Amino acid sequence: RECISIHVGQAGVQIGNACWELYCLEHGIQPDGQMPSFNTFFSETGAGKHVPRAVFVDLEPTVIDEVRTGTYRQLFHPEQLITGKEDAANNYARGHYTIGKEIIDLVLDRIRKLADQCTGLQGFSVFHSFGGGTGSGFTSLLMERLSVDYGKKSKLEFSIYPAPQVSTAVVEPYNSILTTHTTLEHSDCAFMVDNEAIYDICRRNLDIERPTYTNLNRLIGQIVSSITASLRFDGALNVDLTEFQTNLVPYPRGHFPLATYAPVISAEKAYHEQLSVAEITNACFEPANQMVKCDPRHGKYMACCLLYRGDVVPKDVNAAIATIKTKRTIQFVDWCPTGFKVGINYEPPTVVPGGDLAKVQRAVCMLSNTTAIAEAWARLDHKFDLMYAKRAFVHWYVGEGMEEGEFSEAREDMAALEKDYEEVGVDS
Amino acid sequence: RECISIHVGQAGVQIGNACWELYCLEHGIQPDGQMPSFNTFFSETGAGKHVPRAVFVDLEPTVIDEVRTGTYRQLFHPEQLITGKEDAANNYARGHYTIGKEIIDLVLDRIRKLADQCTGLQGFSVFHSFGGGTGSGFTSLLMERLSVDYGKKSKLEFSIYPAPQVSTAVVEPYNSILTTHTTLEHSDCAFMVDNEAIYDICRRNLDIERPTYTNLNRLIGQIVSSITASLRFDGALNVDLTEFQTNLVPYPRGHFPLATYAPVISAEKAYHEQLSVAEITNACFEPANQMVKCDPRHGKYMACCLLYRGDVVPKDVNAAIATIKTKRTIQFVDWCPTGFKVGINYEPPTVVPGGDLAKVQRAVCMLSNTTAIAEAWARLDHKFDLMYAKRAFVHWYVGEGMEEGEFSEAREDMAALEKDYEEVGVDS
Amino acid sequence: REIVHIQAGQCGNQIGAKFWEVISDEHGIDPTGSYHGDSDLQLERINVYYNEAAGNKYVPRAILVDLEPGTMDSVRSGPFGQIFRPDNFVFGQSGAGNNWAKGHYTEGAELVDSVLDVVRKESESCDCLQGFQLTHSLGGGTGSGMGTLLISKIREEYPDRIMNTFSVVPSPKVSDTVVEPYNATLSVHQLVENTDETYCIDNEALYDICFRTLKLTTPTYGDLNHLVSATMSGVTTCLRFPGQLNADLRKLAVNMVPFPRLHFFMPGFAPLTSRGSQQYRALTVPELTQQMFDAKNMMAACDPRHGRYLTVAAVFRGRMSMKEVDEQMLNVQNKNSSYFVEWIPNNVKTAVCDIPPRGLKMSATFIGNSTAIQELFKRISEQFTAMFRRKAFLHWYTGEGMDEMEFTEAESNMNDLVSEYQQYQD
Amino acid sequence: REIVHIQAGQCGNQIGAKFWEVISDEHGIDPTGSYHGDSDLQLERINVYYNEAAGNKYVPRAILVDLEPGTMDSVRSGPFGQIFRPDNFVFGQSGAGNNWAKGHYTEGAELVDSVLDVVRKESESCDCLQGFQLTHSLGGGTGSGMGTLLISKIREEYPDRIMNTFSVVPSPKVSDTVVEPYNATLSVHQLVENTDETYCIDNEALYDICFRTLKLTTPTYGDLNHLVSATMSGVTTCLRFPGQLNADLRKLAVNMVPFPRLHFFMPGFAPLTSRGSQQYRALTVPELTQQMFDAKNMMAACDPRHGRYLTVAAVFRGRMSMKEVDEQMLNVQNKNSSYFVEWIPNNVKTAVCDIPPRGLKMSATFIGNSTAIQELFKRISEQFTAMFRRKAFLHWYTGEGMDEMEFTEAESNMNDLVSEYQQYQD
Ligand SMILES: Nc1nc2c(ncn2[C@@H]2O[C@H](COP(=O)(O)OP(=O)(O)OP(=O)(O)O)[C@@H](O)[C@H]2O)c(=O)[nH]1
Ligand SMILES: Nc1nc2c(ncn2[C@@H]2O[C@H](COP(=O)(O)OP(=O)(O)OP(=O)(O)O)[C@@H](O)[C@H]2O)c(=O)[nH]1
Ligand SMILES: Nc1nc2c(ncn2[C@@H]2O[C@H](COP(=O)(O)OP(=O)(O)O)[C@@H](O)[C@H]2O)c(=O)[nH]1
Ligand SMILES: Nc1nc2c(ncn2[C@@H]2O[C@H](COP(=O)(O)OP(=O)(O)O)[C@@H](O)[C@H]2O)c(=O)[nH]1
Ligand SMILES: [Mg+2]
Ligand SMILES: [Mg+2]
Repeated sequence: RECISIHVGQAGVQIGNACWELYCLEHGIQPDGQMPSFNTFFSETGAGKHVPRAVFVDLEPTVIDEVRTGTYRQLFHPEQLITGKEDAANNYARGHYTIGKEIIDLVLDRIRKLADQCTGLQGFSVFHSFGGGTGSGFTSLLMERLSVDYGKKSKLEFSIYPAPQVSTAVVEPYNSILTTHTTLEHSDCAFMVDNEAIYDICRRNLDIERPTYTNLNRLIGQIVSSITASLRFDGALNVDLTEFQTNLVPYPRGHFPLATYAPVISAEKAYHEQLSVAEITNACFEPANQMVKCDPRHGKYMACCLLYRGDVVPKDVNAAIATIKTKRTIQFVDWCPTGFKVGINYEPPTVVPGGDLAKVQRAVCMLSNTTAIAEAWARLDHKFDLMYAKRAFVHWYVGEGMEEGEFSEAREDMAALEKDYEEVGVDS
Repeated sequence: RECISIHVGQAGVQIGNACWELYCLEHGIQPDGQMPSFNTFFSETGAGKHVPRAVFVDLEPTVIDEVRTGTYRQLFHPEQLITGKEDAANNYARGHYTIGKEIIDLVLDRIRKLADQCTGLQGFSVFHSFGGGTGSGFTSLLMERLSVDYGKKSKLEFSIYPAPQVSTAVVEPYNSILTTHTTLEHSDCAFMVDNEAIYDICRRNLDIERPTYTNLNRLIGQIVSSITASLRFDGALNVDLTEFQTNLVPYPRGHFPLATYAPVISAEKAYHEQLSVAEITNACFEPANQMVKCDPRHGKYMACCLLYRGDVVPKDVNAAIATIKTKRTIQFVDWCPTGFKVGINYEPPTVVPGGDLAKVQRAVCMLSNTTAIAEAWARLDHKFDLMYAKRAFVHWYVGEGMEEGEFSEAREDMAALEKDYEEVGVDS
Repeated sequence: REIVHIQAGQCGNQIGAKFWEVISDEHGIDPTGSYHGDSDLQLERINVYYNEAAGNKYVPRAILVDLEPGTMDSVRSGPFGQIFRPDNFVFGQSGAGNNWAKGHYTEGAELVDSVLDVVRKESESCDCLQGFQLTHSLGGGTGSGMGTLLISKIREEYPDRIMNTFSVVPSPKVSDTVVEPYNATLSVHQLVENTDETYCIDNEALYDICFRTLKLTTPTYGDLNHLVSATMSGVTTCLRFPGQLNADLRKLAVNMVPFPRLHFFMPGFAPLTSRGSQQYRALTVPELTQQMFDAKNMMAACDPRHGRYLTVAAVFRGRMSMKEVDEQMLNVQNKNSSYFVEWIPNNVKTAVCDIPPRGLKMSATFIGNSTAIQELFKRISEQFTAMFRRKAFLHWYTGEGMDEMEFTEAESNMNDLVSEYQQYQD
Repeated sequence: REIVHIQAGQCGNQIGAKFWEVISDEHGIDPTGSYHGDSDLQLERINVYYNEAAGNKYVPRAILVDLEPGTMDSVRSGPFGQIFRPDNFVFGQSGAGNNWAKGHYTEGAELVDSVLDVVRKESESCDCLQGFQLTHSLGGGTGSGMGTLLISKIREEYPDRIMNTFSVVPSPKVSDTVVEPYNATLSVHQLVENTDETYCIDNEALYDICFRTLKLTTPTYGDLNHLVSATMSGVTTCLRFPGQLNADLRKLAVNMVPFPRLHFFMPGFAPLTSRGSQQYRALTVPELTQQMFDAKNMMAACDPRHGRYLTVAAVFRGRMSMKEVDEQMLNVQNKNSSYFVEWIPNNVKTAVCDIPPRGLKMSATFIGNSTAIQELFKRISEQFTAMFRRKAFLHWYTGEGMDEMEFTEAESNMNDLVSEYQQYQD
């Protein structure tokens, strides 16, 4: 019943920092590993120290060093903290090939070591970003190997969705297009969120006009914990990760369920307001709490999964579902009946001490696969196209051995993906 | 059994401030929402805090900020307090169109959120003023949407009637004429009062020669509470808001019942004087307590509703009615028999601590639809005409996209309305 | 929500010196720049006129413009010249010399580009502008000349913001420049159609008030510009602070302008009497209304009862009853019905703020738009014609390229405003 | 992970004198060589620029090169000249005299072998080089002449390391050498294709900034080179220190170069204003972005809004929100969309470091690659042609064997860069 977390790149690792901090908060784990009390994620020592079963990869020493100098440096095993010396430079060509390919063997052997520590490997999940060099480059490299060795294990990916308006990486389209090509075909499911959309959540629901990544990742951590801690904890409907895959992936392509999370409420907003299960789920179908800037009303739904924490009575859930099925404007694709996975944990929602979110007594996470995602690809299509037509920055990949045909090909694979969304949109 | 209050504009909000203060006084609600004890208006939290189901709209931050810095800032949910940055400038053209139309979607979504919080929405009522930019401009904009979404719910409006002698808004005729055009057709019933008439009440019955709006709105609040708090509380004849509409609106045009309220008595005037139900109702048919400067003796009655608080015995009421039907000079229109709605609540009348009105043991509110209202329209007709003939101030609307034909049209709609009053006056 | 103010000309710069002083008084801001007040409101709406710079420093949102460093320096040398940042001092070198052509048409034109750049920088610094205000003289070279040029460009950049200006109108008795009516004529030609509204201040009238009711025998321009700033500050504070009525500048503009071209105002102010009588005065709403209506308390050398009143705004500061205000305004309308225009029912409008001016219990600002204003235009136009025929000093102007037909059109335009006042005088 | 820096020419040597000073400031390293800081980070990533010698001595990983001992001596004589080891002073005897031919082609060529040997010794001392940086003038003899020669050999030895250089670009007004455009032309001919990237610094622009926004009336080259070092140090510290974004120099290079040949940069810097206004400034992300975008805060005498922007890098130092940065950069892109090139979606890229420069709360470095750069090339090329036809001072150069056809090709190559900027200007 075990799983592995993999943190690649800054985004992967810094999100991971929040994630493991939250898992410590879930059980009262001390920075040194001492836990007085979740062995699905952790491995126990004779001292009662538990080791989070995870791998941290950075090709630049700095971020891992940040871990190594922080409080959780005692928690993590030195072998889990893997670092190279040089970067990918925002560039798949080095991340996947030239540079990252050198260290990956080590990385894999640490993974395999942990796989041998697992007794019942259920699977794993990889945290990264769609635009970066290691964030997406190295990441796909890893998938190429992990899908061989662990072909039957859960291969869930979580990635930051490139913001349409702000991006620090000029060749991000190129990176992301190459990842599509290689991740679609290897991964089982990839989830993503938009930091821009999140900012809007922070300013509207948390009332914060100063979000940093350390805020943004707390919110992400919430979502992740709902599906990682609480799915291993007790509930009414205990849903596994393999079950998630078995209930969220409808086609052999990928699919890309997007996150939505409600409650996201400031302490003051929690006052004077009573949420019910149904009210929280109402919020879950509002564009306003959509974690990716993509309009839910534009597309049609294919999948939807609702996962519940704390004070949730199935009775209320059932009523809530009835209304979301019938009251809303949620259009859905023919193919699908509304079999929405309901996970119901008794495990209460948790809050980070010193965080922004209010203590809540119940909480709902929503995953959804909508046809509007093709518009996200359309965004990438043109951004890629523009650059590629001019061949701007192309020498930074070509010099590492990339082929122009390959890039065209990858775009075409994306186009095919868009076409399949088109297909799904056609009802039948 | 729930309802929504909507406060638009300063007039709407400042009146609302008095209204919600009174509701707090009705039940002992603390500024923080803590109530130790009316859930038709309020929504309960797990802390026992109740939230008044209402929306506050101001396009200028200041008045809402006044709320936000006062004691009731803890009572109101931050989302209920909606503010823009700029004003309508006394002008429908911006209030309804150019400016207010931008924020209204937010406003509506907060309303809809509350509508979803309601389980049995009975309806709602809107507080505003006939002359202002948001007071009437934005207001009608709202009605345009609310009448679609909540077509079957109570749409009661309350508005300040432009004083014939004092008005601070030079284009008030123009604003009010445009509202007629758009509110007549959308709203169900609009009530109004004249601050000038009220001043006369304050100086003659309360003996106060220094009324401010904070006095004036207390008196308005009294009237409103009689029909809002006490209609949800227990009585002999428990009358609902929908019942009010069903008992006050005779035609599909609008109608405009005017308020009259007796007792309005200073503490010293209460001494040495014993009011009965009948005596209070005698006062209700006196011009002297008429809340709008319009002569009750001029027109003919069409509707009349009497709502009773505290120590009222139907026995006495019946006798009182007999005398008002037969003793008075109240002429009434043929169409109507004297079926005057009697609401009889056991709920006692309440008084604002530090207010001007005396503690009374019983109280009567009167609503009435008289043909004299056409004279009020006549006032507007000429005021509008004068301006419009010269085309004074016209550029302040035209520049926002208003049409001259439209203005003519709106006047004509008013003329038609006057003609329908003429019609009703003709007995048949 | 915010306002940018630009001062120009020696007049405008010295008026602004008092204006900003007062605004900081209103908010408890020290001459050096930091906030040392003591009321919540004092900081609460400070944004309209100040940027808070790091360190709790407040920067007045205004540009000081001139073509002679020395005037700017004298401004800078006093208290509150230190609160302005160096970047708000935009000036050239060599005067204008009270020459429109230099100011507008040629040399001053050169500076305007740098001014505007700073304007743009400030427009970005604001969250949302309500408008702009400029202070200047109608018969001056930089005051009107360069100032006008600037206005035409600002309006162009921001059609949707309020553009108003207060300006010193050549008094019948004291003109300084021989062609002061010429400069004024040209400014009408340019300003009227490039502004939302303009205020008419007459120094002569001001000197009469200061002795007539205030009984003072030593005023300077700083004392008279204090009175000017009282009216300017009166207007914007309400917009800033909590009140009862309708406290928005644009709404004021809407209520005061019945016709696209006739937007000239006569400011007045109450209470405004000597200390001796202060022991014999009563403070009531009728008291303020008596002072407001009285033509002698107008700051413009006009006579509203000679003309007809188109619009009247009565702004009140401090706690007053609504009733009393309503009734007294009605009474005014009633008793002075012979001066009001019949086309506008209830031509007297009000605005109410609950914050009194520092040191007073109550106060009121009178803003009027009468037809009487046309008399000032008539005086100027006439004087202009005489000069026009002789070309007095026009070699200076034509020497800088100003063409006489442009002036001819300017003359017409003055006459047009008069005829339109006649058209609505009836 | 490490960087080697080589300074050459009187310019380069004096710039480096400030650069290294700053780096040691950043890490708390004393002018004598030992570490006396006080932050963990100060030693933590020190490796990129220092070798710790026995005794807790830090040796700057750089070579000082000249052909006149006296300049070297003056460098050595000040604080931080003692931190450099004697072995890093490589120099000859007899100038170059600002002669490319001497520097590159003949005499200076002789010294380069000894320089390179030391370079090799340092390349071995490093664990893993990230790259190399050189400081020099484009129109100088050793700065460009000898320096270029060195670059071609270093690149040859290390194709896989970053080769960049910062160089003083002949300002339109102050050329010292009559053939300064000639030397520059030759350096383009050699450098552009033998470097990964080059930065364009104009002293004239720098002198304008120091008076324009900094309001200073006494700067020297040390004060202007301080500003230069601010940008240089800004870049590498992030790479050194913990941040949020993507802090690798190579990645910067990748994001800023769309085409193999067009790698010229316009550095700029924020905040960068006088102390007076510091009491009236607010420190926000938009504040920095306003200063970064503004062409007057560029250190290159170009005008980015004249040309088109190909790439923009915004590097931030200190604690900022990600949201705010993202939004303001987006806004910039939006509002200045008319200058950006349509082929690159979201052409503004960011990098974020959480360590502020000593003494400031926040700071930002602007790096741009516009087409506007071509204007500098055009000025040089033109001036070159005139000289070319006359052979001004070319007897000195041809006397040392430089052939005119090589110069002819150099001219073409300049024109080629301009045409390629036109090819992507569209
Ligand atoms: N939510 C979130 N997004 C982040 C975080 N850090 C970076 N990102 C986003 O991820 C992308 C940045 O990737 P980089 O940091 O440049 O690169 P990397 O993927 O770590 O790998 P390299 O390019 O080789 O350094 C941008 O789109 C950022 O907005 C973080 O802590 N949280
Ligand atoms: N009874 C009562 N009447 C009020 C109150 N405030 C204003 N009024 C009246 O309502 C009208 C004023 O509307 P304004 O305050 O100018 O404007 P608004 O309707 O709030 O909206 P804007 O014009 O955009 O500011 C006048 O006729 C006032 O006499 C109040 O508190 N109570
Ligand atoms: N109220 C007032 N008027 C002033 C002041 N200074 C000059 N004036 C008036 O302005 C006119 C002269 O224009 P001036 O300001 O010198 O023009 P400029 O300086 O060349 O732009 C005369 O009518 C003066 O009475 C002042 O400080 N206050
Ligand atoms: N910024 C800057 N420029 C310098 C310095 N020294 C010389 N320069 C510039 O360099 C050019 C002259 O080249 P120079 O450095 O004397 O050449 P070299 O010494 O023979 O290699 C002129 O354009 C100067 O402005 C300096 O310390 N700082
Ligand atoms: Mg990284
Ligand atoms: Mg208002």
